[PDB]
Amino acid sequence: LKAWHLPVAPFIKEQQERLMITLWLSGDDLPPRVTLRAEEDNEELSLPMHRLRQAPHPGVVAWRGEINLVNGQPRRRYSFKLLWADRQLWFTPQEFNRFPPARLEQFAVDLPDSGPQWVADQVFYQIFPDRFARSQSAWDEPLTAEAGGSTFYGGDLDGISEKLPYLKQLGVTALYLNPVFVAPSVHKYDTEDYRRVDPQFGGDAALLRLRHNTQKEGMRLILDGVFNHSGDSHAWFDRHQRGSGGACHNADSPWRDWYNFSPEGVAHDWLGYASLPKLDYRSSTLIDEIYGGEDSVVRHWLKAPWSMDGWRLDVVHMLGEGGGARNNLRHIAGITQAAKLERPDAFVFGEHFGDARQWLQADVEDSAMNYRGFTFPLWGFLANTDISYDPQKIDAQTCMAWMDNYRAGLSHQQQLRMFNQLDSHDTARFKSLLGKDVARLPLAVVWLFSWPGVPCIYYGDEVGVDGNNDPFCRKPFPWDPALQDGDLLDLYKRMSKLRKAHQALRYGGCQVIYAEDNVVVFVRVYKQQRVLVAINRGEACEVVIEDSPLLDVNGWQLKEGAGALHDGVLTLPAISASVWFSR
Amino acid sequence: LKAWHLPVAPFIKEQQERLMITLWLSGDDLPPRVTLRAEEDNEELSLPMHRLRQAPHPGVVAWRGEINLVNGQPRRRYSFKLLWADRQLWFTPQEFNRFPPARLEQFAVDLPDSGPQWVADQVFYQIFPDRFARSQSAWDEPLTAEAGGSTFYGGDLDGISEKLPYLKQLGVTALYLNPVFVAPSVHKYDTEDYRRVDPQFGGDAALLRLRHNTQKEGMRLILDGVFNHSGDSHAWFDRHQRGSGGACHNADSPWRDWYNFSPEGVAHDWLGYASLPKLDYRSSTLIDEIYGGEDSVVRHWLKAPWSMDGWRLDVVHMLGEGGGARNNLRHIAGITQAAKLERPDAFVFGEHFGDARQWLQADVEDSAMNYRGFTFPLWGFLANTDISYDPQKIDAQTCMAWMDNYRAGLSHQQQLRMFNQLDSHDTARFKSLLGKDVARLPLAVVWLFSWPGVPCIYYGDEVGVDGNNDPFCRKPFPWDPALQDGDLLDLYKRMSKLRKAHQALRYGGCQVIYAEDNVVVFVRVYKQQRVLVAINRGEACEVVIEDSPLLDVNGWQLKEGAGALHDGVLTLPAISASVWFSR
Ligand SMILES: OC[C@H]1O[C@H](O)[C@H](O)[C@@H](O)[C@@H]1O
Ligand SMILES: OC[C@H]1O[C@H](O)[C@H](O)[C@@H](O)[C@@H]1O
Repeated sequence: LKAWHLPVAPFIKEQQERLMITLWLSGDDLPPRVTLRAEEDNEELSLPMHRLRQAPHPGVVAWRGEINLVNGQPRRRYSFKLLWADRQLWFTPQEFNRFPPARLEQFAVDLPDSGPQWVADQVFYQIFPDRFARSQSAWDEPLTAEAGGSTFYGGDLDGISEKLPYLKQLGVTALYLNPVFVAPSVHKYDTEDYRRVDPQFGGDAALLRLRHNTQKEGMRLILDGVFNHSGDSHAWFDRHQRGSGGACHNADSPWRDWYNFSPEGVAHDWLGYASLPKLDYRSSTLIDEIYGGEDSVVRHWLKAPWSMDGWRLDVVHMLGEGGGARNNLRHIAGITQAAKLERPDAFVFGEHFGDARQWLQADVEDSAMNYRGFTFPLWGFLANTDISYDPQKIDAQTCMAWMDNYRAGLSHQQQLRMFNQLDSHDTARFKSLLGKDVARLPLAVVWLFSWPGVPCIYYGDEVGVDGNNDPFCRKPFPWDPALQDGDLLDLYKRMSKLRKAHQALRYGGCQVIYAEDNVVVFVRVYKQQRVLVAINRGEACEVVIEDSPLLDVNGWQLKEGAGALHDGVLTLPAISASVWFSR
Repeated sequence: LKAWHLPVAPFIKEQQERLMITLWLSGDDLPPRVTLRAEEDNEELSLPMHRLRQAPHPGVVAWRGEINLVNGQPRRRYSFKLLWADRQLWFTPQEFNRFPPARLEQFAVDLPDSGPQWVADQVFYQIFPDRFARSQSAWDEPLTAEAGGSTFYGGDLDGISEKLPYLKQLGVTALYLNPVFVAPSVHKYDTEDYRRVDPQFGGDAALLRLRHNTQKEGMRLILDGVFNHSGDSHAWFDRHQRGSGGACHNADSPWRDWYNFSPEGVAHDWLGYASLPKLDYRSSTLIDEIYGGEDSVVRHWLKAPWSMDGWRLDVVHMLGEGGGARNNLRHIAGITQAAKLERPDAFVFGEHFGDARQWLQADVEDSAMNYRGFTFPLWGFLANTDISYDPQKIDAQTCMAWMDNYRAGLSHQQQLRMFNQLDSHDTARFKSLLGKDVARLPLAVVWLFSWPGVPCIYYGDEVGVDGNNDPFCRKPFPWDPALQDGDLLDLYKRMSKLRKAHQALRYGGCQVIYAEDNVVVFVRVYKQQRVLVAINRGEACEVVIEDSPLLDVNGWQLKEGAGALHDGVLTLPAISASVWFSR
């Protein structure tokens, strides 16, 4: 018995106030009835399906049902209940299930979709401001472990402005900046003033120019939002009594209850770092200052003249009351809600090194840095390591069971805006993590642009910057092309063009077709278009692709890599990734 | 490779401000390191484990780690990360995992536990008031389909009071009553007045007496709370203009915005029943009336003189704003929070025919009617049917994968207070659902008292009342012992005594030991005590129980059923359930 469904055309179609759902089956003992299990206002519904007269593909029986759209919440969850005379079988995002699927692991489509619909059309680039580019108004000194992280190399926002032509050439359409607000460090997560841009990066005037220049170049701009904790030099806290009524040293301070102090008097902070005291969101004035008020920090940078496109929320998972994460979900929801009040299409996403599904499944934020659903699966399958740099021996089966299990908790629209990257300012460079297997790096780059989600390049990844974890992953960008991997740069350029060109790489469903040992093969699917991606992490090999109605096309045009598809046989060279378009 | 862990002593121990966690392993290629993955304030933690010198059981290596308890939220989630030189393996509530488990499917223990700790010590009994017993101040007429459901047979609350000796003999310690407030129907979910008890059931005076009599007999009392919708005869709505300013027929009504009326003017209601208009929780006055105010309905019946022990929340999953379930989780949380303000140990649980995990995993309620986690697994494995009375062919493997998958989303303390029952006033009688397989009924009864959770008898189940779905599952209770299955009655009596006697049936962990085809075997585990339960749904058979360190005891004393355990061989008669205690 076989089944196919993806939460996208040609399988679904909105028509008047109805969502038409289509399921494909094939086999010797086909169920005489199929129930479409849908949900309206959390109530499970048994909607009957009827067999269509016309076979969509050779040997394929199609069933159709309908979800009434006038009632219910925007997120439409559903799955398929196959019924024989004596038994039942569920069809789900994770294949067949002998017992009912989790409600939160069904197929799901957001109709109406109130999310930030521009995110799926973007190529993102993350910039650590000090290490990217100096404006026109020493840079090669090697980063050390003692000093690296306290050393300013002097990049600024005008430097970013001046490099916009390079970033457009690369294919970038959106910037995510690390913290830019006034703060004593080079990274600036120890916020001193949420209202002013640090002069070291060019101050307010330079961020105004960057907003203008990105606007003019059609590029989005996201700022790093640090609200779990403040800096210990902030006027609110003020470790060093640079002011009169700080919270650290005055019981009568207007902000004494914006922090939690123990019975002994030690402030609660972030993972033991005393320069990052944690903000106590029990206090209703702190709530008004961060997101509740009309000119709260969250809304301030989203209205004119700043008009930023959204927020990356630092340490999103620990923000809360009383020195810990109590009432975290409510407060992240409040931040996101405040952001959308100011700008309805604001993109709000959270830093989640761990499992973000509970946050995303309650819709408290649009998206997450997809470390669990994308990054660490690739670290393990490709680089034999993981978040703790513990050894990892997982094959294609396991890698794709993992990636597909995570996605299953997410609607199609949520999947398309997940923030996928290979590394960041808080990890070792992926190129370094590969060690002797560095030839696998182009495979990751292709995967990054073809897996559902929006891709984000970590600055310098594209020209082959390497290095170990913080501080060594914050190397200065090498603008000397003699220090640049130009072949790798071109791969990023070509992939962003493939993604810009083909709707299925931005809007399409995703079906893993083959996942065994060293080879992953999946197809993106949108209307009549198909994009096939074959990844081979090991020696050269041949693989048989079973006749599949998802691949029933006029023909295949190879677009990247040296793989070859003929009569259902994929010939894959050693350590390769290939992409085909259907013609 | 083998592993054992249950979220209970002897595997965990609280000591000063530390939670000691112990893992057992056994095999030829044991990991040289084990990391205890724990979580503090949603931040994943790598806590190292150390090998204990003393083997807890033959051939078993024990690892130990610690969770610091002074920081973090009460719910302590954790799992085990086994590390070799080249690879890792996760150990979880659902056995071994090759990729990381879901955060919300780890082991979990609530320390401190602020839940209603009395629930785990209870045996519940659900009474449909009209059909249970008439007070001392016709009953055999068969229920029909035309009239049944509009016919009053005349049971009342004094009848319940008068039958308390019978219920104590049965082993009952807690009552769950169906709606008792003023309303025109026999079932009374069409609430007319939340402040008064319907005279047909004996009025306010009779519920006062029942509260006194249950108090005096050491019994808990839960009322049915109907807050998703009101009755259409309520003064707030008032379909029939029995008052001056109802919402249905007055745009200026003080409660016009407590309901949602379409552009055409049709009120939103429950699943198309016009006598149950849905309450619009966008309105801040409705919120104050139901749970926000000091004398809101939710708190009213929890303080003196009523002092009820909690609330069963009808249609908990659809309550919300705007005619649907928008902001449902916030409002259920508000109801529960209001209840605990009035009585800190109030038991609040929701009617969930579907998957309740998102509600329970956000702690918006203490528990749920465990239809998904308990009832429907038994309907399928034992009676070949399911919630829709669709055929079901699942074996022991599938049945236990299903039951253990659901539990995995729940902490140990949550599992112990899940509201388990075999049927209710909204289902066919389980005895009828068995059809020709009615000999399996005693198996379900044993299972109901030995699976983690609090058991709830549906009135009359214990003497063999049968019947089909609503209205035929609301037969009058047969007080004529000639119409009573006395053998079945005695089984309930003995099981409640086993549960009252043995801590592991109330507080213990649960490990499925064998689940193949027709046989399920599991053990409840608490400190040094063990309760072994073997269920055989088919013909008589013998089953080998592998040597297991969970079963390494002084000896086994058979307590119920005719099964026999000797030298690791279970001899199980056809269609039987057996229970042993460790001595
Ligand atoms: O938010 C974390 C930031 O501060 C931390 O202390 C790290 O050491 C630093 O590298 C990082 O930029
Ligand atoms: O809440 C549901 C109640 O009303 C429904 O209309 C049913 O028909 C009735 O049997 C039940 O008691």
